[PDB]
Amino acid sequence: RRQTSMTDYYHSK
Amino acid sequence: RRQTSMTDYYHSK
Amino acid sequence: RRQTSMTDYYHSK
Amino acid sequence: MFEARLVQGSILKKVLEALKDLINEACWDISSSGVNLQSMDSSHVSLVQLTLRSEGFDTYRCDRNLAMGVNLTSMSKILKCAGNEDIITLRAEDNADTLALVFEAPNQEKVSDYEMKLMDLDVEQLGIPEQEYSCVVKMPSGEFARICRDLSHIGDAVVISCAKDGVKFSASGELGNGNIKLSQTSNVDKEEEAVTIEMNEPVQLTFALRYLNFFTKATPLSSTVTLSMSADVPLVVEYKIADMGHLKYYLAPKIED
Amino acid sequence: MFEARLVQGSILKKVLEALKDLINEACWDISSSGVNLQSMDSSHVSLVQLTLRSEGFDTYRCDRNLAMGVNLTSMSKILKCAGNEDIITLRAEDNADTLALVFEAPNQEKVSDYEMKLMDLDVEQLGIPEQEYSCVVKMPSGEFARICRDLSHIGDAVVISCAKDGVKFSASGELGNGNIKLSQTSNVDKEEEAVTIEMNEPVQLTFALRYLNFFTKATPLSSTVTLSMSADVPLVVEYKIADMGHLKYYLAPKIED
Amino acid sequence: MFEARLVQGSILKKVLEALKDLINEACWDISSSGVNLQSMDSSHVSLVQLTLRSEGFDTYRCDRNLAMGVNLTSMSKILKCAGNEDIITLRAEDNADTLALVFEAPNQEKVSDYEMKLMDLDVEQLGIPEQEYSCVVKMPSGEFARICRDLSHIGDAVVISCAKDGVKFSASGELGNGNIKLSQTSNVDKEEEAVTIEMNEPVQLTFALRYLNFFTKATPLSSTVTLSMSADVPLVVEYKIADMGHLKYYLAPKIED
Repeated sequence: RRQTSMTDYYHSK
Repeated sequence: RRQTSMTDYYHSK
Repeated sequence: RRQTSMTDYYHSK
Repeated sequence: MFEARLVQGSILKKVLEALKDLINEACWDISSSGVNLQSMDSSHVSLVQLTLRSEGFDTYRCDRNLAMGVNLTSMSKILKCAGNEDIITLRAEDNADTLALVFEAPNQEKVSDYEMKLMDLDVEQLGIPEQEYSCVVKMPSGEFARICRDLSHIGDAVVISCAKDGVKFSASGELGNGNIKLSQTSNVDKEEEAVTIEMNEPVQLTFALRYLNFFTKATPLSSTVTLSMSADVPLVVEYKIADMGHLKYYLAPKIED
Repeated sequence: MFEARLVQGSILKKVLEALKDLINEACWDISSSGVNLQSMDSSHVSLVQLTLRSEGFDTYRCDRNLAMGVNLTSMSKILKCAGNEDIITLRAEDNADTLALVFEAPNQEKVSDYEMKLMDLDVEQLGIPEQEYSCVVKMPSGEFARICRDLSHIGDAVVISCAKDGVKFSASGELGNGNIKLSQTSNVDKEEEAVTIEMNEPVQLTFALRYLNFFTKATPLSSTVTLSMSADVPLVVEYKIADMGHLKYYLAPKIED
Repeated sequence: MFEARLVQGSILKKVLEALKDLINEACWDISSSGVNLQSMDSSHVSLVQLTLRSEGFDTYRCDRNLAMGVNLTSMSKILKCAGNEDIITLRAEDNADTLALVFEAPNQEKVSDYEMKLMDLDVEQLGIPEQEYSCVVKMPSGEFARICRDLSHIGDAVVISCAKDGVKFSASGELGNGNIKLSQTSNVDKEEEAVTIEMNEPVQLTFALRYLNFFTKATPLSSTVTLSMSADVPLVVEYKIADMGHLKYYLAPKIED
């Protein structure tokens, strides 16, 4: 019921 | 000089 | 720096 | 419960392409004889009649007669998801709240199941008498499609004159006028390639080209098309779906007072 | 009375496709030598000159010289209704209020007659001198079309540099710049496949790519194109219509003060 | 100074077509190992990772590591000006203010030089761990593209269920629902034509079809596609660029609370 983002799984760096 | 309808020729049923 | 016309080269006739 | 299995799925696809742009919603009459459909377009100027006989399907079973209201855009969307070589099976329950379409791909690892919602439609249906027409033209369907498309460049209306030796198509607009004369085929080698006219009395009628260009979307169904004309009776444009049934388009003419 | 019968009707079709998008209306000069046409586009930046010699038609007859004002969009619409293998006959009466086009199909059961209304046009026509150009490039027409289309992605203007060993095409825009260098063909096997340059003095000129992309619509008429350039004289882009005549596009250059 | 010469230029073209519509700007990491690229789309729902190894180019030389900010629309415009059989050479100076692309045509008389302006970009890049996935599907890339396109007719989201014997794709919308079941290939003749599943635990996830239809633009790069799925981890869609590297698309799933 919610579209997740790539940042919900992987850290930026 | 006039566009006719299918109902001008055939009955609905 | 300027688009010329065909009439800049040839006479009309 | 209704279930029909058709090996040549492409036919169904072509049928829906021949209908989806002319009419949005239609009632499908399922009976032991087969599938039947009739609907006028929104303007009531034209009518579509489809017949797919039970003998034409690879398997056919109908327990009780059914009437399935179908949005044709949705059904065409579903059928574009089928391949031309798929085996297509239609199925419906006794209550028939939805219609199921099963596509068995020619890859033999892919089976697709679609469930299209049905609705209850109140469609105006007409009584079409079986009659003999004063003039009947049989010609290649592609030639007819090209003629209608070409004359749509010249004007909005086409005058069809069916005579003993041939048939003429006339258009006129702001830019001028045009006439295409197809003479009766003199050397009839391939019956599919010939123009043949059966006449009792010559007929001459005027029609709207937009509807005819909707009709010609049935061209992939048949290599030939038959045009049936009588005076002040709507024209019939018939494409036979080989060994199964037909699709007939009726067009009301433009009549001078 | 004017009447000309052309077996390869496709040529006429291609001609109209090469003109209809650049100019809307044009005067056709019919004489015993043949058909001639000249028109600037609406902006006067370019000019089109068409010549179809009488010797190129299968039959040609012109009694008195005629000047037929033609809306080219209408004529292109009429000619799309012709097949590539049709025999096309043009005919006009002595007073010539309209122009008749007769298409005889390769099915031998179909003949079409179109009557295009003509109008009286006051067109500005220029005196084009016959002259020798400082640089002449002959190349495949398709290569030239691809070059103009490709460089239209890079910028709006193209700099053509005709030199002794080859010709370069340059474009620049916000995203950067590009240069295409076609060297003179070293192994000239097929004259149609070769790039040949005849030079007196090297020439370098700037042109608008939109007009060139209109010009390249004549590509189906010829396998080769010839570009003629002199300093501060409009460029000539020539497509020969084999054994009948030519189509020449003149483009005024962009000149720095 | 960086210089890489690639004989099969078509690959580069296909790569840019596989990227230009998903992301507008991207940083290209040039190193002695080769070319690398990583970028999320504007919405951060998906990510693209491209790897082109130095061993895959006909010649490769990188002195110092480079980071070239590229507008991908401009680069795709430049590469459309290349032919599928061109030899494409990329070159950049030590300071690298621009990137040069040299296309050597298979006509051997045409060489093109393009200079694309580069810019300094601050891109958000993610740490993608190397991991083992609970379910891996390998299938023909064209079949996958057709499935995503077809199900986009039925609904906006697709549920992918990877199981032991096969994989199912589900869509639902206003008009109804659909399911495509690809069973594991029973007669694996051509490895490129087969559906193979390697499973540890069955996986079931929901994804947005718009992003998948962007992903499938990489179909010309590979005859097969691999989908990697674990529970509540973004899916990986992998196209191998033969003997050179790969393009991987990561898609965050739609998760129920």
